[PDB]
Amino acid sequence: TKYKYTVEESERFNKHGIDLTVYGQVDPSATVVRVSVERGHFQEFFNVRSSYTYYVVSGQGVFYLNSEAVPAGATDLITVPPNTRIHYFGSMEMVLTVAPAFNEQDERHVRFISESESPY
Repeated sequence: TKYKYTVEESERFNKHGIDLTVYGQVDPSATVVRVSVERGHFQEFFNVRSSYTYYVVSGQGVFYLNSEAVPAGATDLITVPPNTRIHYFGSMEMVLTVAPAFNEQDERHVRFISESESPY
């Protein structure tokens, strides 16, 4: 059994202004990924099946959850139910849990967000 996954062996890419680290573990109950963000996630989306739970390792930002501003800082936990519109601005390092496991078929695009809208 493979228990340990490393950053060296992960898939690392930029998506809508964030840097994602996808470790490549397979577990139907949850997908855990790393997110690094310099200014924002410049796209609003929702997921019809999975909750999105962000742990803020470091930094400061603001989530927009169904257009409601939710400030976030280091050590905060942001828990987003399924079918909730999400975007965010900030300079932050985060651990993101998607539960149950992320499936691209469950994701929906709402709108792009102008890069000038981030105060970071």
